[PDB]
Formats: sequence, structure tokens, C-alpha cells
Amino acid sequence: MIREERLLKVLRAPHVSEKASTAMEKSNTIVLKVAKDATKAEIKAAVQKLFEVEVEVVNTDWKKAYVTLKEGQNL
Amino acid sequence: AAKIRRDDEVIVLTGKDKGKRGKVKNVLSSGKVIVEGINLVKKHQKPVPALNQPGGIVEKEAAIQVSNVAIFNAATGKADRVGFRFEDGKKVRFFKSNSETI
Amino acid sequence: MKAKELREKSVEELNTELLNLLREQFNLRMQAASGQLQQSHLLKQVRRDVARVKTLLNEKAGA
Amino acid sequence: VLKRNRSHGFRARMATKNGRQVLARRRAKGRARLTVS
RNA sequence: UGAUAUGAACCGUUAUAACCGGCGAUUUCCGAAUGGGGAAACCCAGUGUGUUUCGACACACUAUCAUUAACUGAAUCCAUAGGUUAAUGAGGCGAACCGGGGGAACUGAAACAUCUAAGUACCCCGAGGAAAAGAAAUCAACCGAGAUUCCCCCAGUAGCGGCGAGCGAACGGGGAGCAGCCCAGAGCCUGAAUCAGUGUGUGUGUUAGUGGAAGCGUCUGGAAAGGCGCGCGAUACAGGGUGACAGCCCCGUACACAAAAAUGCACAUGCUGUGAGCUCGAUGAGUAGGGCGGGAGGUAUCCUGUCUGAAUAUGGGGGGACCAUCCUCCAAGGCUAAAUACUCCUGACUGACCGAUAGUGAACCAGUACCGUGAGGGAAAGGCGAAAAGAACCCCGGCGAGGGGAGUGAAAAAG
RNA sequence: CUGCGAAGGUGUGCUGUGAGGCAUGCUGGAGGUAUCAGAAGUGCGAAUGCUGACAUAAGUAACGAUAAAGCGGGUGAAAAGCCCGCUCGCCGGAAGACCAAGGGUUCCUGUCCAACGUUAAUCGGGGCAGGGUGAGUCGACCCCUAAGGCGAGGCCGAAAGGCGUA
Repeated sequence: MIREERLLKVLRAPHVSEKASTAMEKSNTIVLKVAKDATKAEIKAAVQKLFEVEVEVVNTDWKKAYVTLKEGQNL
Repeated sequence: AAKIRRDDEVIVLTGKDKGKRGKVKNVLSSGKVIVEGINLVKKHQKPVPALNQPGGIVEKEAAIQVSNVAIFNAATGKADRVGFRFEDGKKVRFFKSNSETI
Repeated sequence: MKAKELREKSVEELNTELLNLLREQFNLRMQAASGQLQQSHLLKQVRRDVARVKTLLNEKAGA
Repeated sequence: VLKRNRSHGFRARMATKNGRQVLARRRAKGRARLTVS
């Protein structure tokens, strides 16, 4: 099985910007860079495992994803 | 295999301050050493708005050539050359002229 | 530390390799990007550790 | 762009031996841009 | 913890820092690119197995040509061709020299174009690490010599050409080199020597190095390597960096020394394999001669399309032919050390060649900027100081540039 | 010989018929030179000789609606054309806007700006940097079908190909 290391490779880096900060503090969403393909299912699974958090939904040259967390958040 | 090291008592052989003793602070890869209290240079430090604002004139230490200093014998009160010898398989430094271990 | 994990079994050494990547590697990168990582030498240290663990897995597993 | 590549491109040069010699001469001279692309 | 390039965050201090050398793992996309295609760094692959998640994950193999093996097998009964699978090997790029297959102009002449330039420039294929050649159907007309190539004499000779410009020998002598075998096919006798491949041990050598003596002081000067007076050493005053021209402030040379692993050059030993003497045949069993066409031209010698058929140490061929006198010489399979040739890369050494419009195009972030569809040709630009602490504060001005003070430095006609 | 100051360069003086050399001041601050010889990439007024060096010509593109301009304020080295406030004149069943096709970083923020031998531009779409395209129920692609096109047999034709079913 190679789903594991695939999840370790879809995330690339987090995006930092005033819109990103505003989204995090208001809507509890974190925006981060992802792989070129980085389908929503893979992004959701990767965030679950690596950050051990719960995500409401993910909506997505480079690709960025606005990962939405539930009420409980860590980082 | 360097004669001058991090902590050594050395005496200047040549320059404007020949004869004054001192302790080496660090040695540069370019065959230069920094010894405090002899090679004072008045550097006009440009002010900066960063966390540090010393400005004014600073009294820094200017590096000198390794060959310009020698290890002080501390027993004969004069400069002396230093060589290497193997003892119990460990390389050590030793003076000349009644050579004794450091 | 280089020989400390040289006598570890594959399962446990695979686990610490997992932990090295999950914690202290992903978290550090977020802190550095966000700017709260005062000390950067951790990124160098963790990356070398991951490489050191990874080579042992290949050296042990298979050949 | 299309005509330029199809006339002096890498694949065009390698198709025939003389173009292959041209690439060899460029490599010997150590030109940064071996061909047009 | 590469440099440009300061600082901060880290690692190391009685033996896992960095750097150098050797042995491994790993090595994506693009380029001989092997699954296909196209406009080189762009998209798209198939099959089988495991994957805690039955929407997955990861990796190997698979092109064409030649050889070998296995399965199937025509047209046209068997054979054979084609197709499938597995293993091995061949393919591309980068100097010089040499070999094989082909092939020019300009420069030359008072116009018989051929002869010279020229078996050259350039282009194509393969091998070696030197290549080709390399143990006489050869020289000498009966003194002798005995493999090939290159250099130095004979020799700008003897010859050859509208005997015009040009091109250009052998034999003999003097050196280096001076070590040759097997197959046209066998009877008898064998762990019989040497040589090869695969290992160990000893000696030596290559790819990081250690130890390593020896000048103190004074005058001018901001600063001393030189001057004056006074020593030691010399197997070492070879060179460069080293505040002004340094043996003895240092880094080094000569002499004496080192090997975990890998590799190269001599011996011995263990295993496997190839292999000596005493004798008997043959002298390449469709290999000539003659006939026809072309080149080196009516024509000596060499190579071959097709159609026949005897020999060869017994016998067959050559420059002053004569019982094809005599002597010498054996003609259509490979291999053949070394002398002779060549320098794109490393280390050491050499220098009356060169010193920034020089030398290679580049002493340098120059195989660049720039010009062109592409190929190709191909710039300008070297030096502040021992240490860049590089400029606090204040004045004019625009919170610049530039200029005028102060401070640092021996010097600011070094900013 | 040599830091009480080398060579080169800039002046003066002496000597030889001519090429020059020796002795100095100033500038400059790091090595230089004679006699007896040898080795030649050694001396310059022109070869349309070669590269910079007194020179006669200055870096910012839209002159093609007979609906209408002017006054004020702010910024600027510049104001008949931009921004803000007060009016008039067109369109207003579109000279609005939202989709398909076509076009595919031009639309969103800070800037090369005291200007060569006297260059005097009314446009904040320019070259070089940073951001936005967020989806179960917007739509397409995924499933089935006609025409057109293609496609192992059969039907038409001595083969193949075409027509044609799955």
C-alpha cells in the first residue's frame, strides 16, 4: 500500500498572508499549499493524519487549499 | 598540526606592538589570529535602527599573521619555537631550548 | 546519535521514522513559514536525523 | 515557434547525422544553449 | 556548516565535527532513451503480486538487429521461413596518430588538356592503447647476408617528365631493437616441466600524512626581511605567501618512517583446464593453365564472372635466359612482446618564449552581453590599504547625488 | 648600489658632429643598474592600418462620430480632457447588465521622476514585483440513442477496400 506516503507528499507548505490570517481567526480555516493534483480527498486525509485534527470540508503553477476545521483546533 | 591554538599565551614578534604578550582568541583559516588587547583599531560604526545601536567609535581587534606571533615559553621569559612529538601515541607540542611539554 | 538505533528492529525504527516526520518536521515547517521559529537549527537537525534513520531502513531491509 | 523548432530543434538536428555532428561541435565548444528551444 | 557575504540560530572539547581518499546504498523529468507520440527538460502506458482504505500503493519487466535454447508451424506430406518466451551481447559522446572503402579547387604552364599541386583538405565504417606491417615464390649471377618500421650516410645521386618548371630509389655500411609459433592429422607413451584463469601468504608500489634542528639586539623610520658589529647550522641557501629585498617569526625541501579497504607490478603454494620426447604422411581435393571484358596501356608481374581437368621438397618460380648450369628461395588461415608514433585530463620539474590593443577566444561568473530562422564568426572590462573597523556627530541641499569640516591611518596629490 | 628616498614621468644644467648617458629638485613609494659578451615578437608620420578619446542634430506610441462646453476645489516642476462638489446636453424595450461561441494574467496594489551638446509630452491599460478563480445539488465530462464519421464476419463485387451489425 502506498496511500500512506502519498498523504505525506500532497502537502507542500502553508500559505501566509493577511487573507490567510483573517480566514484563520474568523472562519477557523487554514490555507496551505498542496501538490499539483492533490485531490480534495487526499488533502482531507493528509490533514487528518499529520495534524490529528478534524476538518469540515476542503475546497481547493501551484494549488492552494482552504482547509476548514471544526470548533476544536490545535494549530 | 597548528602551532597556535584556541588558548595560547603568545608574544608579538613584529609590528607596531612587538613584545606585548596576549592570549589568542580565535584563529582564521587564512593564517591569521585575533589576540585581544594589542591590535586595537578604531572603527567608525555606522548607526543602525536595528536592536543594536552602538554607533560612535568602537575599539575592535584586528587579526594578525600567525608567523608574527610565537608561543610564550613562560619559563625563560622569551619567545620560543614549538614542535610536535609523539608520546604514548598522542601527538603533543613541545618547546625548544630545554624543550619541555606544554 | 548514529549507532543508538543501529541495533533497533525494523518495526520500532520504522515507528520513530514516522514520528520524526509527523512531529518536529511538519510542525517546524509551519512555524518557520509563520515566523515564530526563533531557532532554525532544528530543521537542519531533524532533516539529517530523518536521512540517518532512512538509510538504516534500506541498509537493514533487503540487502 | 512551431517552424523554428521543426527546422532547428533538437529532434530535427538528431534526425540526420549532419545535425548530430552540429550538436557534437556545439558540445565541444561548450555552448550554454545547445540548440533553440 | 561552498564562494559572492557581515551577523544570528546550531554542532564539537581525553575521540561518530568539518575537509581529503577508498569501499556501498540511492540516482526522478529531458538527452543513444528501449511502451507510444511530439515542436528535447510537455501530456498519455499495459500486465502480475502485497498494501489495516477493496475509489487503493509500490516496483520490475516489456523496442529493433544478431547469436543460442524452448513451443508452434506454412504456402506445397516431412524439412525450411514468419510469430511467442528467457539469457547474453552489439548501438551514443569526446583529442592526436594509423588502417580499410571513395574522392576536389586555388597556387603552377608562352595553350601535345595527360605529368605537378594530390593518394592532399574534407567526408564515411571499425579496432587497438600504439596502429598498419611484422620470420622471404626475398637480396646477391655462385665473396656473403637472413623479421617489420622509423632516424642518421650512400643521395638533391643513378633514373623518370613537351628531358621544361616539379616530383623522387635499391643494394652495401654504421646503431637502437636482436625471443617467434600453430593449423593442412596422427601411431605410441602421461596428474612430466613451463605458460593461463580462479584464491591465500610474503616483499614492493599507487590513492589522505606524521616527526623534523637552526639570529638575539641596535641606528634612520608609523611599521623591518635590507645596512653596521657579533654566532650557529650547511645531506637542508628549491620555490612561493609572509607590514620594505627573510635559511635560522612560521607554513616547507633533503634524510629517517606509516596502510582499515580497493587496485597495479615480481615469486612460492593449493584446485581445475590447456600441454613434452623417440617416428610415419601430406605440402591448403574443384587451388591452375587457356578463352572474354575493365583498371593499375596492343603488352611484364597482381585481384575475379561463368564453363573443364593433372601436380607440388618426388616437384614448382626470378634482375647479365642456354642439358629451363649452380647456389639461395617454399607462393592466396590467425596470433606476434618491444624499439619507432601520439598529449583532451593529474602530480612534479623545466623557462635569455610572454606580461592586460600581449599571450589561447576567456589571467575575471566569458564559451558572456549583443546580432541572426538556423549554421558559423565572435566584445568591452587587470592593480585603493598591513588591518576596509567605509565613513559617529554637525553644516548646505531634495530625509539623494556632489562638495566643504571633524575622527581613523605613515600618507586623504589613497575617500 | 639601496627608505636622509629606486625606476618611470614632469623642469633646469653639463658633455659629444649626430643616436644618448652621468649628477639633482618636484611628483611618486617599491627594487634598480655600469664595464667585457650573447640571444632578436626591440625604436615609427601615413599601407582606405584596428578599438574609445575636441565633432553639424537630445530615450516614453493612440492627429478618422455634426450628444456640449465652461466655472470651483485637491495633487503636481506641468491642468480645456483624470479624481471630488455644483449644472447642462445624448442614450435610456439599451450606447445597461447577466450566459454560449471566439479571445486566454490586459481587469485588482507600491515604482526607474530635478532629465547629454538647451530635448519643455494631459494617458495612472507600459517593462521589472505581490494577490484573487474557493462548489454535492452553476455547468460540462461519467451512463443510453439518431444523423455524420469509423469499425473482426455476412449481404453487393474474381481479392482487398467501401456499404454494414455487435
